[PDB]
Amino acid sequence: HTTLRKVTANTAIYYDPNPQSTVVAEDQEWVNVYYEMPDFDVARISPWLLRVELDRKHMTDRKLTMEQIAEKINAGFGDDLNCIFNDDNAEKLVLRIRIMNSDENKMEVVDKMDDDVFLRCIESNMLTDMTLQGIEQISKVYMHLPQT
Amino acid sequence: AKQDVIEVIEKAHNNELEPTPGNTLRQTFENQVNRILNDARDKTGSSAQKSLSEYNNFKSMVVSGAKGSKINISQVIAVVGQQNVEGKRIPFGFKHRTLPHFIKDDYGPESRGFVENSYLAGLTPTEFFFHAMGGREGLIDTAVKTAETGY
Amino acid sequence: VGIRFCQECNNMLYPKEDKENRILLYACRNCDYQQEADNSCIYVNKITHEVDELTQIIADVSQDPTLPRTEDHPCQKCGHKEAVFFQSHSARAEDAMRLYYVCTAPHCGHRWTE
Amino acid sequence: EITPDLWQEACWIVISSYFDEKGLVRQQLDSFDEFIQMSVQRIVEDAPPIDLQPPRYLLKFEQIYLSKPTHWERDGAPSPMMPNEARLRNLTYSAPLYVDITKTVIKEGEEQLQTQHQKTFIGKIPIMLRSTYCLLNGLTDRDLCELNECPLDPGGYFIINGSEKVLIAQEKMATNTVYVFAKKDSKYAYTGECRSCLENSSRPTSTIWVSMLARGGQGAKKSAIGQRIVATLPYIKQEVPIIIVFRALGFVSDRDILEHIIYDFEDPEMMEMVKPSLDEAFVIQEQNVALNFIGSRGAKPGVTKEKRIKYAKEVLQKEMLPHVGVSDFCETKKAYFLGYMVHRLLLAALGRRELDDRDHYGNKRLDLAGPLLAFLFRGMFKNLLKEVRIYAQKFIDRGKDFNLELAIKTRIISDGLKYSLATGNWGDQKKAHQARAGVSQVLNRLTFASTLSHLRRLNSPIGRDGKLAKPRQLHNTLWGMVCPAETPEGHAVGLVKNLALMAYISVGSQPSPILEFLEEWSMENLEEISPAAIADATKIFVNGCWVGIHKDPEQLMNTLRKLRRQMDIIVSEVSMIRDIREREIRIYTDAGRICRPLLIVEKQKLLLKKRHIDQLKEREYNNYSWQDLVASGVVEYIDTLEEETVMLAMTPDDLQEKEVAYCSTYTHCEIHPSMILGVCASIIPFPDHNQSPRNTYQSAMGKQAMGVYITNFHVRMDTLAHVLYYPQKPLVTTRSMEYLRFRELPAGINSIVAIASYTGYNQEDSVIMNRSAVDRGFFRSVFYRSYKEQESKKGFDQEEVFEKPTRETCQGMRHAIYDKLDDDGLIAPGVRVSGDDVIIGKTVTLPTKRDCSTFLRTSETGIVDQVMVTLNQEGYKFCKIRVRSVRIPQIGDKFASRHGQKGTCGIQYRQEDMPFTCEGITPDIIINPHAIPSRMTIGHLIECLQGKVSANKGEIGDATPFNDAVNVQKISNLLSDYGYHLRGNEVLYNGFTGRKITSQIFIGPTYYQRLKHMVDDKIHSRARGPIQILNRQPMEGRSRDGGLRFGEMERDCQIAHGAAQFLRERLFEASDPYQVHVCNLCGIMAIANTRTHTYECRGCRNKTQISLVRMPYACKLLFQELMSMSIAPRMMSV
Amino acid sequence: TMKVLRCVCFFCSKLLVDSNNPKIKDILAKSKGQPKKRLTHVYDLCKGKNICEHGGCGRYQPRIRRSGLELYAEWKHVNEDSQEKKILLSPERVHEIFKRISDEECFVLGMEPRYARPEWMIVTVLPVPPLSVRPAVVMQGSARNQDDLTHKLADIVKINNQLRRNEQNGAAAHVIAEDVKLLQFHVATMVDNELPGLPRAMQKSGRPLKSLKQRLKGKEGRVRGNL
DNA sequence: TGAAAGTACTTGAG
RNA sequence: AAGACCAGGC
DNA sequence: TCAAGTACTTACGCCTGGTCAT
Ligand SMILES: [Zn+2]
Ligand SMILES: [Zn+2]
Ligand SMILES: [Zn+2]
Ligand SMILES: [Zn+2]
Repeated sequence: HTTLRKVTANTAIYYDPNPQSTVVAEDQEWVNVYYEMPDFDVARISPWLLRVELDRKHMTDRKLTMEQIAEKINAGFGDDLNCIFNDDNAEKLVLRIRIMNSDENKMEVVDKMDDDVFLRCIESNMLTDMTLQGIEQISKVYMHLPQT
Repeated sequence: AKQDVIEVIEKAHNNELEPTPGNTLRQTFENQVNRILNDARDKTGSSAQKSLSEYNNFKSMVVSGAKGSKINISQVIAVVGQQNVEGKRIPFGFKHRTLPHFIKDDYGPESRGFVENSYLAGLTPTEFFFHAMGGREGLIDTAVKTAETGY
Repeated sequence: VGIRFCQECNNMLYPKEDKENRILLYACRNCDYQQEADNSCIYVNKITHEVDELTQIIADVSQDPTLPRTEDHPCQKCGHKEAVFFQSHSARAEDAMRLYYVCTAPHCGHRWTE
Repeated sequence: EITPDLWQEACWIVISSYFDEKGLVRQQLDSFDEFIQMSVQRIVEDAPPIDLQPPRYLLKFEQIYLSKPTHWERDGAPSPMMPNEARLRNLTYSAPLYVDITKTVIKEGEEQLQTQHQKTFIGKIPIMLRSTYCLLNGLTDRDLCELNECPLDPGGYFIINGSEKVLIAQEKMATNTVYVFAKKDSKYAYTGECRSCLENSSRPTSTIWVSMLARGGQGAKKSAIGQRIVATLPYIKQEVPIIIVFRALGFVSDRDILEHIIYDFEDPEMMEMVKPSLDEAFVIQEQNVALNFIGSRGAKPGVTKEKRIKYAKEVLQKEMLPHVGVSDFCETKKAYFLGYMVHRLLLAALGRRELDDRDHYGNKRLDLAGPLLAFLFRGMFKNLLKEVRIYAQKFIDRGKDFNLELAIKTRIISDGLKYSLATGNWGDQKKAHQARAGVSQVLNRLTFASTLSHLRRLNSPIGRDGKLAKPRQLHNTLWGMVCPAETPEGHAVGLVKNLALMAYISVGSQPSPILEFLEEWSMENLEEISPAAIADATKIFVNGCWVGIHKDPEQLMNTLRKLRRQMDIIVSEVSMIRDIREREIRIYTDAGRICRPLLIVEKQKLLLKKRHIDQLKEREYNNYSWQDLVASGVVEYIDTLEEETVMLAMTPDDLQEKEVAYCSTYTHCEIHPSMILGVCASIIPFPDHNQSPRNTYQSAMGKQAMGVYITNFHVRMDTLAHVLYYPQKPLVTTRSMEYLRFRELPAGINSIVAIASYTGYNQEDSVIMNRSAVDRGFFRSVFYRSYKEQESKKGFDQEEVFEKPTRETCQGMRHAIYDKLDDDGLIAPGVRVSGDDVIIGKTVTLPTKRDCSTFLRTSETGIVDQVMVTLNQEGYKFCKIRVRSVRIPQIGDKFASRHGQKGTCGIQYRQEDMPFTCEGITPDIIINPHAIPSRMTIGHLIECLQGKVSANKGEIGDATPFNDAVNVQKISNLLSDYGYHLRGNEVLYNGFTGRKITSQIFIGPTYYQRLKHMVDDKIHSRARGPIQILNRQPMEGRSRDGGLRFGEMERDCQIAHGAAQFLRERLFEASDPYQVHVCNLCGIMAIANTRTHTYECRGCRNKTQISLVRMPYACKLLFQELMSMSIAPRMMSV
Repeated sequence: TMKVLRCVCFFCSKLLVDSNNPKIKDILAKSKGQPKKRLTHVYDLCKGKNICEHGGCGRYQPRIRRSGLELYAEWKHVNEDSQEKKILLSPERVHEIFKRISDEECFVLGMEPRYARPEWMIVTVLPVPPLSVRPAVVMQGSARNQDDLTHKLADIVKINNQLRRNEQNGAAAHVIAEDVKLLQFHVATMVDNELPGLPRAMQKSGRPLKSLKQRLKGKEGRVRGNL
């Protein structure tokens, strides 16, 4: 069993009203390549950035690709969660998650779930139950050539 | 054996100890140290056993099967060996030290319960206390096994 | 990453969103105080928790007689021969048996790992 | 001025000085003296004055007075009571307690009349023997022998109704100290606790828990690495969030709470961990609403808001961490300490501080005689005041007057102390189940070593049936504090522990001078402290109470150590611990801390110089003692948690010298490493050459060895007393046996022992004894049995009289012979008495006479040694008859060396039959060589070799454990100088044939012990004797002529044999056989009149169809009990 | 008693699910010779009902709750009328309920009427063990000692006589309830002195009484230590 | 100071 | 008269 | 239907003896 936590180095929730601003200067080079083609861009996207950095060793030891993590996140959280991955070649692996609104217009006011705490709840849920690989209840698998 | 343990400790202190898969760094360090100490005690036991004449009475009662084993001969003559509590070396009961007589973070054989002396030679005070700690576990197991096995 | 307190009632500030100017704000939930964020980062979680333990080491540990000391590793700052070394002495240290060295002699208090 | 290579003499000189100044029971003596001199007065004063009301009556207790133990003979005549008189007459060696009482009245006439009641008797406190208030204090050996008291008797026990009771030290977790643990399956990830007691002045303990709620979601807030700290205050139903507790203390803003919790705001991880706790308590933002929230979850919610607020405020002020404070403005101090607890919890959760372990003896305290008696006396004095108040309230409603002398019932204190010391149930008699049992054991007088072990013994209050192996393990912190070898093998392994020889237990001190010095030495009180200046500073704890912070900890510790070394302001009991990593200085003055003396190493040199040794060598007529050594700053008492911060040298001349460097910062040195052993483990020669279980077995066996247990055994009327004919001091001895008084009172004989296989009768663990040696007195012993009997007047005309019954004057009578009794019905000494003979003739007047005489225990066959006649407490006739029996060692008696080699006597051969050397030497004992190899008692072999060397040389061999100067090769070379083979082997000749034995035999004088366990005391045979009244099955016990139990395992074994008939015999025929008549219609038993043959079943009107059924009587009893529970176990024969 | 109460209509002795119903027929076919499994299956069926109708009557059933030795009935969703949704369900009420359960209906519950009827599980006539079960101890012949069972029986007789005298005289209708509670405690503590949450019977000197259950329960008991 | 493991009941949650 | 506790044995 | 609570139980074999208070 490999959750997202097993392969994440650090996870930070930023505030980016404009993706082209890219408060992290290291992410500006590649984030502009994804907003040329708009997922929903212009439609109001949550200005909150769930930025997760993936450990290189813990991810190469499992032959995990950031595309696989993106697919898992999409499957587990529906289309209302944009996900972008930097690159395999990049010295540090970066995953950026937003909370794209439905944007259907008009259509429970108390049921708001503020995006700042919603991102934190989503991050906790991802780090606890992402099940990127393996079978639940299988904590650790040992591999050896028997002598007996 | 003590020099080998010192070399392993130096490798661990210099981050040169590569962790064996399925084990942590502390776990692989303890595995290496226990391997060295067990190999040392086996070698010393073999040396002590080969030195016994045909008139030796320990060997007489061992080869007959009446009482005793080769490990008893090794501990009497060569080396008592490592003393373990709960299957591990003697724990750091004090802050990062087994006894007040040792410096902190002392993972050498002497501090963690390896009795270099034999029963004929006699144990040092630290070895005496560590041997008492080791035999206490056997006494507890003896006193506690009876009820569960009877149930 | 840090926590900012109110300048009116000294209560904890919570981040809030400015719909008009699109700027992060820290707004008190006990009164009407607001302020502009400078760091722009709200939450930081380090799963690998790779933190330099030298920040959590006190220079006074050089006064402990129960810790070992060697002259083989001199201090980087003052070049003092004596130095006291110790392991992590910390839980959740991942897998590390490395040594942390603290310089002896008063008022230097240099801490380094090698 | 140093002691190089002369260290062996010097260390044992300082140890001899220590044991001359202190002794072995000094812990108990000091604890009891502190209880009497300080604790009783403090308990009496701390009791609130009796306020009653209209006139008002006030009662105040000023000062308590103790006297010597005196006996009020019947009439009342006061008289000094000696301990031997207490033992003989079954008296309680106790001293009356008088307290001055002031009674004031208020008549509303502007004049209050106060009456002072000087020396008002309130009860008798049992006095520990040889204590300050005992009559044996300060008496010389001649004075002690004049009172028939053994000079070697250490004292330290109480005499309750003649029986000698010893209070065992009860372990407890150290109070006022914050402990953080992590339970496995609990709802709390980490739990911090602090058992707080207010300077032991009042209230037992109030425990506060600060715990962090696991890891799963707390509904809507926890989305991080593990959070939601909660608190469990006493007298509150359920959990209260910690921020609400802080707001109930007057701190409303989050910054104040965090400053009291987090000391450096530059640390983001801790603030992140504490944030959701703030989030949970976001709704509560005022002090009063927090108080209301706390009060609403109390024992019973208040009707209105204000009473709830007052109740919560009272709970927080009094019952929440009372050791921090209990009065008014202590809210700031309580907030600081609660924040410290939360800080510790966060550090444990963050992984920055390791979790505390319960087995660390620095985290443990030992409740000696003093604290235990204080705990009992506090409750007893409270009950006495309650009864005085009840009496006064009853007598004041009339308004006539009030009397204090009749209002005080001294019986309450006297009987409470006497009962709790007698039965051992520590608590009220009505609450015996809630009372801890096992305290105050009966003092073991089997051997002097046994008495010393019982007087130096510790107890873990945890349950013996518990299978948890960790508390039973030998913790590293027990070094020099608790003997690693002496542990009760069995259900108390690791739990009952014994003190090391040098171990001392702190008696307690008031931390007023320490606090005054801390204020006078700058420091900074918590009230005057700005929280911004607390991260860099070091917290100063005194008895757990955080008193302030100090910015220069090195200088403070140096000054405190200097003061304790000079004994100026800090007494030697006080422990001072500096946690450098955690920036904490902990100072402890409380009682119960276990400490041992250690030499002080400054630079790399001992402070113990040659001049100290020279002065100690002349200890007599010099007034130079151990106290002078301590007052000179050479030795220091260090307890376990201070021993954490010490750097110890095992030996000076080996570890402080310059070599390949391991440690150069040694701060202390061991006086001698052999001091880690207790009383019973210090009689082992060469214990470091034995397997540790064998050392434990010998430690257990030494208390069972027989010698001269006490010198005044002639005056003692003790049941089950064993004395040895010819005790000998060991030829191979330890340097500690001098301080154990083992040479004076030894239990064993140096026996020529051959480790050989002679005729097969020493196989397994058995031994072969020399019959001729046994004839010459070898290991002969005497058994003393004392019989107590008492005349009494119970009925209106019923009475007991000691008299010799005639053939027909007594209704009951036995076939025994009463001709040995005298005119008083007591057999005179010198009369040989066999089994069934009458010891004391007593008659009971039946409302003519009924025989209540006492007979010998079966098959004793002894001779009456001494008969004592006296008057007991009630003044009735009281008799103690001691019967002596000489017990020659048979082939069933148990013998053991000092190495765990126990065994019975397989057979006895005479001198001609025993194997003999060329010099005619025949071994007194022959033990099998097979007992050695697996059990690995090499110390036994080395003891034999050294004893052979010493007997031929004329010295006494030195077998101190870690000598480095006594090797086996040196002993062999010494033996070779006396015409013997160096390894101890000697050529033996077969006794029967005169032929040489092909293998040469290892022969030498080895010290052996005769154990209490003898075959005659253990041999039993049953053939259809007494049966139980209820079960109608054979009685239980060898003494009651009982039958052996054929238990469930035996039944299973016979089932496996398929022996149905033998199983039926054992479980039906051999035990109770019975017949019942059951109805045939119903299965219920029927009325059966066998003589009239009228069988009737009430319920069926069945007189014809009734069957006879053979069943065990226990089965009929079971069926009748089931019918008593409305179950119908209908036995159907159809 | 509680389980049987949950399987029957209060104040209308009738199985909540009828025997003619196919489910009860299946339970009887599967549970021939296994009365305990029959009762547990019927209890599982009847715990999910809240009205006595297939059969007869029809009235909302209570929720039986135990508090120590007392039973309380919670009549949630009652019509109106008498209401009183918190009664103290007395042993007398349960006895009258069980006396009217027919032999067939109690047989479906697994209680064979000729061996055990539900109302017999309520103590109306208390058995008194013979003198053999509770022997008297002779102390020199001057005084006679008694067993713990004899002392508990003395307490039961005292409280029973007090209750009977108050019933004859009339009393105050709440001292009657106190006497009933005390008699229930004594009777239940004679049988078992190890019930959680209840005070233990102490004859004197603060020693708990050894009940019949304690006589029979563990090792050193009757079956383990005497048979 | 410090048991753990199973289960039957009981309760909201579907 | 048989319970509680304690100590012990193997 | 479920599943997560919470109450509630249950582990020593034989043997010895002593003492204590009912
Ligand atoms: Zn504010
Ligand atoms: Zn430096
Ligand atoms: Zn019948
Ligand atoms: Zn109905």
